[PDB]
Amino acid sequence: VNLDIFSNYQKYIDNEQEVRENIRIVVREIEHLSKEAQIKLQIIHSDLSQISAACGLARKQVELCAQKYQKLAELVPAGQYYRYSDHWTFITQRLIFIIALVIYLEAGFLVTRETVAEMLGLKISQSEGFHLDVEDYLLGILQLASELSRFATNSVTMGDYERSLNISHFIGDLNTGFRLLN
Amino acid sequence: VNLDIFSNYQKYIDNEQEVRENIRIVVREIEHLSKEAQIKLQIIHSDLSQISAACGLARKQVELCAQKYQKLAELVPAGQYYRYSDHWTFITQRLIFIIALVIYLEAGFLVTRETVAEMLGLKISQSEGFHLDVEDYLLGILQLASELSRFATNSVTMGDYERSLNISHFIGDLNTGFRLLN
Amino acid sequence: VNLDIFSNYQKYIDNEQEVRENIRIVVREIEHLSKEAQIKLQIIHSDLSQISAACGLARKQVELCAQKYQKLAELVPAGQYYRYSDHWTFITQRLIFIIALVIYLEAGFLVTRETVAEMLGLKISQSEGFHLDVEDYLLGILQLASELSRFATNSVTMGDYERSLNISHFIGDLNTGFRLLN
Amino acid sequence: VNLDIFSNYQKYIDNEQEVRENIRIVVREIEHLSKEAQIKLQIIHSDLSQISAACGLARKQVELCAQKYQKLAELVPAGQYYRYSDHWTFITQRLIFIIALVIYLEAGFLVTRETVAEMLGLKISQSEGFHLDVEDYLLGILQLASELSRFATNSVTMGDYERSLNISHFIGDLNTGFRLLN
Repeated sequence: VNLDIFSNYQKYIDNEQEVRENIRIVVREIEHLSKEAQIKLQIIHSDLSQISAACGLARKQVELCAQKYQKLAELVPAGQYYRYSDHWTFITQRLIFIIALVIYLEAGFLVTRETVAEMLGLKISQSEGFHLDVEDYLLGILQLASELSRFATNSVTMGDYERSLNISHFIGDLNTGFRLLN
Repeated sequence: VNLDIFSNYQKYIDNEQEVRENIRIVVREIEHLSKEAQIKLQIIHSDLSQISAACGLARKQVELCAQKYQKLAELVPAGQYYRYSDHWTFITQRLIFIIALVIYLEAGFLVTRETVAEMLGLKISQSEGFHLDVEDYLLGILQLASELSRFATNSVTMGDYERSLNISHFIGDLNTGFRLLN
Repeated sequence: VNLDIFSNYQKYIDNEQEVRENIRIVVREIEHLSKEAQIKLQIIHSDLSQISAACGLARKQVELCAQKYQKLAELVPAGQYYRYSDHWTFITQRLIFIIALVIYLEAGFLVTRETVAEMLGLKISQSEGFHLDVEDYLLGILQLASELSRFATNSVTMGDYERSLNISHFIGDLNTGFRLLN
Repeated sequence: VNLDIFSNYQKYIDNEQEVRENIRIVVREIEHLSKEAQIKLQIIHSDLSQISAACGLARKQVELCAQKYQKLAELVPAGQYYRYSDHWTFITQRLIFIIALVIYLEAGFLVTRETVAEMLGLKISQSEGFHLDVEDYLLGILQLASELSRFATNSVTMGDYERSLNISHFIGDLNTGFRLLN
């Protein structure tokens, strides 16, 4: 029954505290930066002309927090990504989403994971460094379908019927895409 | 410490297990008749010509479980509707949904709470008898707007571009309706 | 699609926000008077001589919020007790607990539901008026058995071996009481 | 919009399925084995003489599933413990608990993490192999306090007062132990 065995877990528990503390800080920047991209991209729902303006704005915020993922990547020790990966999972997914929509609005195709990683400045695999997880990518893409679902509908409201129709096609391919999996 | 205020609670906790249980049996059937109505309504996504036949069979279930909500209404005592409502909330919502989908397919307008009641054999207000809550109505409709979002897409996949565009107008208007609520 | 069944629901959803909100204000105070009663009852763990003084101050809060359950009872309409009970369940349970701890410290026997009512200014049964549910009583007691488990230990830490042994007899009997329930 | 990008995630999603599948199988053995240790150790609450019999029984089950953790440890790839660590976290914690109680019943002191690891045949650190996590250890020990809380009380019921008193002392040291942390 030694307090001695609780004594030297005073230093571990204390240091883990402070690791999780800094991870939480950098992660909360990226949240804030992201959020302002996400808010601007909202305008597509009401002013159609604004797309180019919002995509350039989004694009710039992404690059602003590709830098933060650099700082984050060095606070994560060794091979212990999935110990803390909880703290940046949601954020990463919203970003995948943002990029995917930006690239759809620009060129009308689905961004590959590789590119999302490249734009964010992260790796394609576990091995060579702080990476971008397939499940995250897939879940971000999944948000996309739901967002364009809304956009297909506001396009009819803003009487751009032809566009609304295309959106629908694309969402169709995402759904077939997903059923390949289930 | 008296082992008797405990003896006179096991006779209550027993009695309650029975009420709660009989409530469960009835719902489990409503649970079952609706799932079959909803499973048939599935087809509208793949073979547009089945709409009529599907709407027939849905409308037949709905009334076959307006009857079950009968037996259910005579198992809830006094004014304890809300003490057990947890047991049939989600079930009711899905029905509102089915009915609402059904009338939409048929006449292309949004059902009123007032009718979903009539069709089910429930009262509009608490007073009168077993009733249909305004909150459960709106989440029923919230669900429809999501299911229509899907159909509007699959409509593009089956090449009924004209129809897809209509569903969107409607979804469009439902959103205006919800916005007016916060 | 009618934007008016939506206009006549915002007047309901408003009215409900108000009921729900005023229910919240009253509880938040009961929430506050109890936490202070419970925060004082803390001392029994560290300085056994304070028991009397603590029990005094607890018994003073309890009655100071038998009054608040007054104002609360005139905000719940009709027989919608269970529609809102979610707002005061956890609060009530902690009170039952405090009172039950209080009478135990004083006379060393288990209070009956019947008294916790009287002390609070609630009725035994649904009929009569705003009431004290049998389930909330038992979880109140379940809590006491956990809090006594602690005290029984701290009693060993302050060297009142005789007392520690008594608390255990009591906890012992409460378990027999609960076992008789499943 | 390529199905081609969903096509080659057919093989990853498929392989991860099957990894998680086998991890889930070995993990479910250890659950079953554990459980029967946990069930036998229950007798301490009623027949005091049985301790030696239960501790030997527990001890044998532990060694039986130190072997399974061997099989599990090779199904976990590379440095990806914390990817799957969710599947065996609870199980590990119950085991720490079991060992800790077995060693308390035998010799009356608190098992160090090192020993629990040694008995289970796992490592003390991240680095040199499949390991036993400090937080798990700590949470298992935490179960212990709650279990002995019950045991302190049944000892009074079986009129072994002197023992009940010791238990309480020990629980006291666990609590002081924990507050060093909070």
